Amino acid sequence: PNITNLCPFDEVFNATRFASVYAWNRKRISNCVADYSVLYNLAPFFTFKCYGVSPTKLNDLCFTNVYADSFVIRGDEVRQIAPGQTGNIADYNYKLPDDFTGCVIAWNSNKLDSKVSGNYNYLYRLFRKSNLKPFERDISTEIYQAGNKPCNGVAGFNCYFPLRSYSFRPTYGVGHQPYRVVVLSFELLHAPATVCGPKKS
Amino acid sequence: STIEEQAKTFLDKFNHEAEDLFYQSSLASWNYNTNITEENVQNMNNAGDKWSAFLKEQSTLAQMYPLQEIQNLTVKLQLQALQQNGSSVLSEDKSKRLNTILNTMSTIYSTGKVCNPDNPQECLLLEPGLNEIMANSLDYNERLWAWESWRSEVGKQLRPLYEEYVVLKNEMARANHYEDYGDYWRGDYEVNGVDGYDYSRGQLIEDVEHTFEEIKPLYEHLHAYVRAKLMNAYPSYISPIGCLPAHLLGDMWGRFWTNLYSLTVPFGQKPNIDVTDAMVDQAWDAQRIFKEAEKFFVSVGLPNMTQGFWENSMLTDPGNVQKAVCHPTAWDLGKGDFRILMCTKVTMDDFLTAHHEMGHIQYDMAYAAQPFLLRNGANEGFHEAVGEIMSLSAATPKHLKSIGLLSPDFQEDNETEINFLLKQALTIVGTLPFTYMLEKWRWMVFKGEIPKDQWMKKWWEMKREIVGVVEPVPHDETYCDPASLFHVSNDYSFIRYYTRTLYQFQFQEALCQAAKHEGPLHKCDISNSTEAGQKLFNMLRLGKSEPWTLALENVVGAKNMNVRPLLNYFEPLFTWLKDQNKNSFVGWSTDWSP
Ligand SMILES: *[C@@H]1O[C@H](CO)[C@@H](O)[C@H](O)[C@H]1NC(C)=O
Ligand SMILES: *[C@@H]1O[C@H](CO)[C@@H](O)[C@H](O)[C@H]1NC(C)=O
Ligand SMILES: *[C@@H]1O[C@H](CO)[C@@H](O)[C@H](O)[C@H]1NC(C)=O
Ligand SMILES: *[C@@H]1O[C@H](CO)[C@@H](O)[C@H](O)[C@H]1NC(C)=O
Ligand SMILES: *[C@@H]1O[C@H](CO)[C@@H](O)[C@H](O)[C@H]1NC(C)=O
Repeated sequence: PNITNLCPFDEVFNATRFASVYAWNRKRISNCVADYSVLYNLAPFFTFKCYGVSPTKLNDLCFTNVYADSFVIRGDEVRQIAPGQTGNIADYNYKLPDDFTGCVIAWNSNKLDSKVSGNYNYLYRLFRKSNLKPFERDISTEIYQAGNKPCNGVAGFNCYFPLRSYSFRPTYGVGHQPYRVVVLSFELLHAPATVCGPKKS
Repeated sequence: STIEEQAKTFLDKFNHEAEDLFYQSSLASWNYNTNITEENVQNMNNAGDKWSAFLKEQSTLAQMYPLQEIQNLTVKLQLQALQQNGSSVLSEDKSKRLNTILNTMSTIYSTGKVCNPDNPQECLLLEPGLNEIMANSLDYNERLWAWESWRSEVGKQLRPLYEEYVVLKNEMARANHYEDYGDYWRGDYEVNGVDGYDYSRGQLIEDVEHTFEEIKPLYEHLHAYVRAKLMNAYPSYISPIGCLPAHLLGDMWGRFWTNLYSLTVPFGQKPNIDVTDAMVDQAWDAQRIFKEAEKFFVSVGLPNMTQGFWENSMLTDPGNVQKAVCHPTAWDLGKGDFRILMCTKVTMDDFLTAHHEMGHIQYDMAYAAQPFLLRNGANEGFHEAVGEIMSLSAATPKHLKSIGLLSPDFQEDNETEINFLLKQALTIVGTLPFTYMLEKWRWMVFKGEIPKDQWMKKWWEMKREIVGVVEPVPHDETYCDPASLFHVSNDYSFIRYYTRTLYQFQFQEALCQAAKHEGPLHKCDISNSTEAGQKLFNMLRLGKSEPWTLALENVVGAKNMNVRPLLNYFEPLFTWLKDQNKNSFVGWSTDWSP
């Protein structure tokens, strides 16, 4: 390692405008600076939930292939991100396999998203077919047929629009304020393996 | 699938949209209440129009799914609540006629003015001048003059107007397959679909009148005692054997009995408890009052209330730069927002009302997890009782001793118990029969089974034979005296008071018996009892997803209203009255004529 060969993977923890939940942003990391003890020392970040491997011993194992994930959700559903729970978002917006090995980070965005007029620029899918596959992205806004009946994607009755809109404001209490969430995952040993950091012998 | 999944998805979409629009309208209303401007009035009109249009469209959309083949219960309850359009069945002509007639009600009440001839240019309104000339005087001539004059020009204006109102309400009831508008009011107590918990719309009148028949002797004895006190005080005007005319009850229409407290106390030399002196000598303010209130609430077991309240609250009036109403209210906003609006003044009743409103906010916060439609109490009586439990509990001298306000030098004996129970009885048993009377009257007048041209004569007779109050002067058929109340003019349910009074005592007995605070009933403290708080919350969380009988079962174990807790609360006072007032004449004579 050197390591002043920086790569812009720390911008996902400090950005200007996060994406929606249906268009969750997927990123690849390789041959980078593998500094992760600094992330644990960042006080403003609050929710540090790891399920796959040891958090304090996350740096022990070299990360051959790293995937980063970014989006924003509502306050209540940060608990639904944990594997093994069904309902909205967890089944209609984004899925996490039970055997998934990685970590999830969440923090508050009360002062970076609020607006006196109400922010309506964040959307989420409310309707979907039987299920979304784990680690898959659905963008299309095809008119959701509901149950049965000859409602061939017209409007109004029975058939419903899948993508609904969020609403965020300053006067909301805890449980409705926006929460910015990122996910870190990794996979092993395919193409000559690239990065791992502070193996301070 | 079948229409079950259709109803589920439609209810989900409605929940989201209604939540957003309701939050918008409620936040606008709060902003107007904090600061009054004409543009805020325009915003009020816009938000109300949007909410009305959305409700109409969503109800018309929901009217498609029939209720016959639905097997769930919560979905069926939500669809039953939403499907009822309301006033949409009537044509636009009678709809706007109803809107205008309610406008006439509001104008003739809020702007209704009877002006003193002494100062025709600057005089008193219905409040507070009429109250202070009716309840703060001794001479009977001006008292009877005001009593006659208040309805001398107000009752005349509304009798044909009220006839139009009642016939239009009858048409309203007919349009929705209801026998009478009284059935429409009673429908809040109706539950179906559950075996053993079924409640019809008929049994309410029977069990309410049975409870009143049970409670009648205590009210009769208290009325006889007050009459004897009046005779021993001022016998120069009232016949020694005649009944009690209403104009001597202090209130203009005869609702409460508290303002007679100056001429009722038996223990005159004994000083009543008053913590205001120590309240001001220790520099108490609203912030500390609410701090100790939430400390008491977390002592009971309920969780501490939201932190966003503290930086989004208006407790102390910010001078006179802005003008706003400071009437104490608790506002539910949704999306984790609850607020309290009150102007803080240093008096014990303000302490009790602060506890009351904090309890109201607690009950509102309880059922946030329920869907939007089911975010309400089991009926129209749970809110007031579950708020007044803490008000009743915090008034005990033991609680004042514990909190550190009252000096422990105060001794506890039978005299203070008698005084406290006299005050509470004057508060409660003087308003129970009036509430029952008014509700029963509106019930059989909205059923339309009674004749028309001697309403006043029948009403006075059936008041005299039940409440034992005789009119001072005869009244003709053009008068509309029972319309002087605020509630009857603005179409409000008045039966919630009887239910609240019974339910609060039921709650108190069932929560002190499990609290194991042995002693008198009125010396029960809910604080420092986690089991009582858990027992309260196991029902206080439901909201209205389950029948009200199932709710009352989980905390009390009884399936209906029972007078026994109320008789237990006044047991010491009842014993005192029976032992002391045996020599005094009891009951009202049936042969008295004015
Ligand atoms: C973004 O904010 C965090 C807050 O702890 C800080 O640690 C980080 O250095 C910031 N990003 C940059 C590029 O400075
Ligand atoms: C209240 O409204 C008045 C008049 O519109 C304005 O002068 C004042 O600044 C307002 N105060 C607040 C706190 O909004
Ligand atoms: C009604 O639907 C709700 C939806 O969550 C479900 O939890 C409940 O079990 C259903 N009850 C019946 C009786 O179908
Ligand atoms: C939580 O409750 C405690 C009492 O148990 C109280 O002192 C504290 O102020 C409450 N939390 C907040 C944020 O008010
Ligand atoms: C309740 O418990 C607190 C905690 O010590 C105590 O200070 C208070 O005096 C107790 N009050 C009663 C009525 O037991």
